[PDB]
Amino acid sequence: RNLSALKRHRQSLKRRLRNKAKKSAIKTLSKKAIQLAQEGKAEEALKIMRKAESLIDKAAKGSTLHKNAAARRKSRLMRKVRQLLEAAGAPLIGGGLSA
Amino acid sequence: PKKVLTGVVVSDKMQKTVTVLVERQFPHPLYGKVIKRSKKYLAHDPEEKYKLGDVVEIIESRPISKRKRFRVLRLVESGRMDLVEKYLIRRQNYESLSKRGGKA
Amino acid sequence: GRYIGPVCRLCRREGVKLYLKGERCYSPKCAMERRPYPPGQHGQKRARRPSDYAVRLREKQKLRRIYGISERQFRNLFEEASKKKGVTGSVFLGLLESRLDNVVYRLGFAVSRRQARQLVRHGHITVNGRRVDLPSYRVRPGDEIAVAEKSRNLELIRQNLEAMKGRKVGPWLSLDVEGMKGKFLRLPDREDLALPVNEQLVIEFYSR
Amino acid sequence: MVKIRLARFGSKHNPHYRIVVTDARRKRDGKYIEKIGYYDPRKTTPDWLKVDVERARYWLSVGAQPTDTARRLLRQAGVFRQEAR
RNA sequence: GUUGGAGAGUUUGAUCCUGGCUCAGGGUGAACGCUGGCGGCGUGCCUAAGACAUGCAAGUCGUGCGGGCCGCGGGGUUUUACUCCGUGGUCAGCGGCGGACGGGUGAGUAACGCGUGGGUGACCUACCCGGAAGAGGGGGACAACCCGGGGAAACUCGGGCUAAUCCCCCAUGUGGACCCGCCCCUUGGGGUGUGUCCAAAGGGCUUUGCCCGCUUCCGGAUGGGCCCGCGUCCCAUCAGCUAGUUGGUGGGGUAAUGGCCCACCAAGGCGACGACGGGUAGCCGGUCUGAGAGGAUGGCCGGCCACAGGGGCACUGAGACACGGGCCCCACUCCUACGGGAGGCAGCAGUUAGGAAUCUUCCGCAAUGGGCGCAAGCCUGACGGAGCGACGCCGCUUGGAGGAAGAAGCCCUUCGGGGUGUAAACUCCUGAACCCGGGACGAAACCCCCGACGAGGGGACUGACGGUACCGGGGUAAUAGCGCCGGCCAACUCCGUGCCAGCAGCCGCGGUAAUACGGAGGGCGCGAGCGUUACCCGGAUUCACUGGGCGUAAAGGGCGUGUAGGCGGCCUGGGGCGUCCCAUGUG
Ligand SMILES: [Mg+2]
Ligand SMILES: [Mg+2]
Ligand SMILES: [Mg+2]
Ligand SMILES: [Mg+2]
Ligand SMILES: [Mg+2]
Ligand SMILES: [Mg+2]
Ligand SMILES: [Mg+2]
Ligand SMILES: [Mg+2]
Ligand SMILES: [Mg+2]
Ligand SMILES: [Mg+2]
Ligand SMILES: [Mg+2]
Ligand SMILES: [Mg+2]
Ligand SMILES: [Mg+2]
Ligand SMILES: [Mg+2]
Ligand SMILES: [Mg+2]
Ligand SMILES: [Mg+2]
Ligand SMILES: [Mg+2]
Ligand SMILES: [Mg+2]
Ligand SMILES: [Mg+2]
Ligand SMILES: [Mg+2]
Ligand SMILES: [Mg+2]
Ligand SMILES: [Mg+2]
Ligand SMILES: [Mg+2]
Ligand SMILES: [Mg+2]
Ligand SMILES: [Mg+2]
Ligand SMILES: [Mg+2]
Ligand SMILES: [Mg+2]
Ligand SMILES: [Mg+2]
Ligand SMILES: [Mg+2]
Ligand SMILES: [Mg+2]
Ligand SMILES: [Mg+2]
Ligand SMILES: [Mg+2]
Ligand SMILES: [Mg+2]
Ligand SMILES: [Mg+2]
Ligand SMILES: [Mg+2]
Ligand SMILES: [Mg+2]
Ligand SMILES: [Mg+2]
Ligand SMILES: [Mg+2]
Ligand SMILES: [Zn+2]
Repeated sequence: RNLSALKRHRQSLKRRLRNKAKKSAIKTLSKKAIQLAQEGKAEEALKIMRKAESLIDKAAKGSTLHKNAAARRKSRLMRKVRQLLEAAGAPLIGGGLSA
Repeated sequence: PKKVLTGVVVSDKMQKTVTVLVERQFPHPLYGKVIKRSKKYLAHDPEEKYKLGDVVEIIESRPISKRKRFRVLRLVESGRMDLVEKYLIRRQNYESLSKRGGKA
Repeated sequence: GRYIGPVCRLCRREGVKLYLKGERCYSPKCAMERRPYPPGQHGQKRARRPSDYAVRLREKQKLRRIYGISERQFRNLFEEASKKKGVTGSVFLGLLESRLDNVVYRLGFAVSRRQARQLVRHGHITVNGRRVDLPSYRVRPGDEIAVAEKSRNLELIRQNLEAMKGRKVGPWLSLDVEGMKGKFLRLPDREDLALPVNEQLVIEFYSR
Repeated sequence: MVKIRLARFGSKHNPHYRIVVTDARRKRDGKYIEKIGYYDPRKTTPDWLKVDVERARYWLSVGAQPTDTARRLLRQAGVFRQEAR
C-alpha cells in the first residue's frame, strides 16, 4: 500500500460529501421555487429565487458547478419563473427580476 | 472559410430539413482522366423556403442534428428537375440488380 | 582485415605487373618478370574467351588489388563518387589518392603500398602536424603529410628518403626531401595517373 | 506553463544541446514550438553557442520560464542585459 | 550538371512468337550452421495483450497546522510530584500542489482513428507573463490524540477535545453572472439601463516594508475538447440495410453544439460513385526496393490514437471517466478459523511459458528533463552510462622491406617436366597485446556577499562513465575462417564411386574415362565474418498510368434493345467549375 495515494481518496470522499450537500440543496431549493412560481405567489417565489440564485453562485466560487454551468442554472430558473407568473399575477418584489 | 457548396435539392420529404446533391470533378488519383463524383448533404432550412429541385449553396455550420452540419446560404436557380429525375433514375434502378429478382 | 598473402602472383593474375612487391618489383625477379602466366595447375594452358562479364570483373579486381584496399570499402568509395557531382571514372581515382596509405607511397616514404601502410598504422605519420594511424584517411588539398620526428632516424624511412634525389613526385605534390615534408597540391587528373586499368570497364561492373 | 530549456541531439559521450521553447509537461526531445539556438557543452568549435536575443525577449514578455542551466545560458548570450543611464 | 533503366536459363531434330517456373541485384528488430581478435556507434520478445515471486518505479513543502513518541538543553519550588519554552531524532495525520506529465504494449477500431486543410458567433484551461481593483466583520466541523466495541485476518464500528491557507454566514464590491429592456454586429459576438447574487487567508523575514502567497475581473500565451471539406486495404461466392433508425418542437446533460440522452409528434435516412455483413491491420513523418510510376512497410527516435487480466461504472478535479486511485460481476492465483479478504509488470530488471529467436534482479541522479520547495534540499528503473549478444553498419590487427631459375612434403605429368611458389626457411625493419607514469572535456548553474530584490561583478559546492578516452616512455612477429568452381556464374584435373552412394535455385549429372556426387592438389570470390532458411522490392512492359493484349497462341459477350454512366461536329458571345499563371499562409 502507498500512503501518497490513499490520502487523495479519503480527500475525495469528503468533497463528494460537500458536493452532494451543495447540489442536493440546490435541486431541493429551486424545485421549491418552480413550485411557488406556478400559482402566482410572486411575493414568495421571488424570495425563494434569490436564496436559490446565491446558493448557486457560492457553489460557483467553489468546484461544484462551473461559472459556465452555474450561470446555466440561473437562466433555467430565472427565466422559467418570470414566465410561470405570466399565467397568473404581476411581480410583487421584483427581487431576482429586472423589469 | 467555412466551406461553400453548390448543389441541387433532391429531397423535400422531411421537416425543417432537406437533402442536397453536391458534385465535384477531378483527375483520377492514378489513371487520371477527369472524373466526377458527388455526395449529398442534409442541409438545414428552417423557414422551409427552398423546394424540391432548387440550385443552392451551403456552408459548414454549427451541428443541428445527427447528420445536419450545413445551413443553406442562398439560391442560384429554381426549377432544375433534369437531375432530380436522373438521381431518381439511379435510385430506381436498385429495384433491378437484386438476387431477389427482377420481373418482366 | 586486409589481404595478406602471396603478392607477386597478381603481379601475374590479371596478366600485368602490379608494383606491389615494391623495390623488388623492379628486378628481373618480381614474379611476373620470370613467368607471366597466372597461378595454379593450369596457368600455362591455352586460355579461351573471357566472358563479357569476365573482363568486366578483371579490370575491376586489378584496380582493387593494385590500390591495396579490400572490396567492402572499394565499394563505398565508388558509390561515394557516383553520389558526387562530376565524371564518375575520374572522381573515383581522385579519392584513392586522397587515402593516407597511398598518400605516402607516392610521397616517397616507402618501398611498396603494403609497406607504406605499416608506417601509417604505427604512429609514424604527421598530418597537418598530428599523428594518424588511419589508412582510411581523406587527405584534402593543402594537407601536410610529413613524418613525426621520432621515427625519422629509421633506416626504412631514410634509404627511401634517399632514392628521392633520383625521382620526382607526381605533379599534385611537393616533396621536401630534407625537411622530411610533403604537400598535397590538388587532386589528381586522369591526365596524370597512368595506371593499367580502364576505368569505365570498372563502372560497367558497378552497373550490373 | 510555457518553458525554455535544453534538448539532446548528439549521442553517447557526444551531447549537443538545443535551445527550445516548449510546454512544460512535454517529453524532453519533442515537438517544440520554436528553436531558438544551440549550445555545445563539449565546446569543440568557435561557434559552440548561438542564441539570438530578440526571440527570448518576445518569449519572456510572453512568460516562458527558463531552467537554471538555460537561464545561465541566456544571461551569457546577452539576453538579459540593459544599457543607457 | 534530363545524373538515370545490363539480362540469361528452360517446350523442339532445329527456328520464330506466347507464356510460366526459375537464378543473378540490393533490403532486415533476423534466426540457423561451420568459424569467431578487437574497439566506436547503433541495436536486441517479431511468439502468449500468457501467467508473475523479491526490490525499486511519484511524490514533496515544518515558511499552511496540531500532536504521538524517544530523548536533549534552559525556566516557576528549599526538595519532590507536576508543569513552562524552545530544539533535535522521528511518525502518521490534518492541509496545498501534484498523482492525467514521464514510461510501456499495440489487444482493440476500416473509424473524423490517423495524414492534409479549415470552423468553433458552440467551448474550457492549473502553475507562467502583462493590465484594473480588493483582503473588513462572525461562526462551526473532521482527523491526530484520549476512552470504548466487532474481527482469524482484512481492517471496521462507537462517543469526546482542537487548530489552520481546511468548512460556512454577514458586509464592501473596482468588476463579473443570470433575468428583462434598447443599440451596434449577426448562429450564443460588443456596449449600456433597472432588479438580483458572489469575493478572500494568512505565513516568512533583511519588521512601519520586502518576500511566497490570497480574492474578483479583462487579456497574453500554452495546452486541449467538439464539428466539417478531401485522403484512408480486400471479397458482390455479402445487395439490400435502417426503429433511437432520419428529421421536428419541448426538455435534460456537458466547458460546449448535437439522438448524445428522454418525452411527444411527422415517416424518414443510406446504398452499386459499394450502403450491409465478413476478412485483415493502429495511422503518419519516414523506412526498404525501383530509372521513374508504383509495389512493401510503420519495432527503435518523433507526432496523433487506443487500451492497463475480460466488462460496466462514477467520484475528486482545470483536467481523467485515471496502469502502480475508487465501487460491482466473471475467469485465474492466494490467505482463511469456511463468515470472509487480498492480488494485477504490456514501468526497469529478472522468472516461468511458448517458441527457430530477443539481454544485467548493473552504477549514478554528476549531466539534462519533471514534480514539490523562499532555499539547502527531497523523489526521479525518464534518463545519463556500464554489462551481456559479431545482430547490424563503419574504424583496426594478424605484419612489412629482402629472399631460389625456384627446398622438403603434398597434386598433376606425355617421366623430359608442370603447380602450390618468394610463399615458406633464414637476413633485416616496425611494434597489437601487455608494463610504468601522468590523466580530461563533458560543469556552471541554483546557492552565498557586493551591487537595487534588476543589469553587472566576485567567491563556493559537484562527475555514475573512470583511474575509461587521450598524451609521454617501454616492449613481444603476434587469431583465419566460410561459400563456390558443368551452363546462367569468376574457377580445372587425378583418383574413388558405376542410375549405387549422392548433389540440386532452373534445365540437369550418376547404368567403369563423371570439369556436377565424396576426397585431394590446384582455382575464383569474399574476409571476422562466409554461408544456408524465412520475408520486402527489383527482375516481371507476367496487373501493363508510364508500359500490354483477344482470328488460330489464355481471351469479342450466341444476336438486339436501351437505363444509369462515359464520350462528341461548325460559327460568336457571357460565366471562370476545371486546367494554366503570379503573390501569400501552411507543409
Ligand atoms: Mg466535479
Ligand atoms: Mg605507443
Ligand atoms: Mg532439346
Ligand atoms: Mg537494380
Ligand atoms: Mg543477404
Ligand atoms: Mg561457438
Ligand atoms: Mg510482445
Ligand atoms: Mg518537537
Ligand atoms: Mg502516455
Ligand atoms: Mg468492417
Ligand atoms: Mg470516530
Ligand atoms: Mg456579500
Ligand atoms: Mg475557501
Ligand atoms: Mg479564520
Ligand atoms: Mg489487429
Ligand atoms: Mg521497373
Ligand atoms: Mg500500412
Ligand atoms: Mg517510438
Ligand atoms: Mg498481463
Ligand atoms: Mg476496465
Ligand atoms: Mg504496474
Ligand atoms: Mg534537475
Ligand atoms: Mg564487435
Ligand atoms: Mg552466428
Ligand atoms: Mg570491417
Ligand atoms: Mg614477407
Ligand atoms: Mg571548464
Ligand atoms: Mg566459367
Ligand atoms: Mg556441392
Ligand atoms: Mg573418374
Ligand atoms: Mg567435386
Ligand atoms: Mg508492374
Ligand atoms: Mg501480352
Ligand atoms: Mg482461343
Ligand atoms: Mg464465344
Ligand atoms: Mg464540346
Ligand atoms: Mg467557345
Ligand atoms: Mg478557375
Ligand atoms: Zn610484385
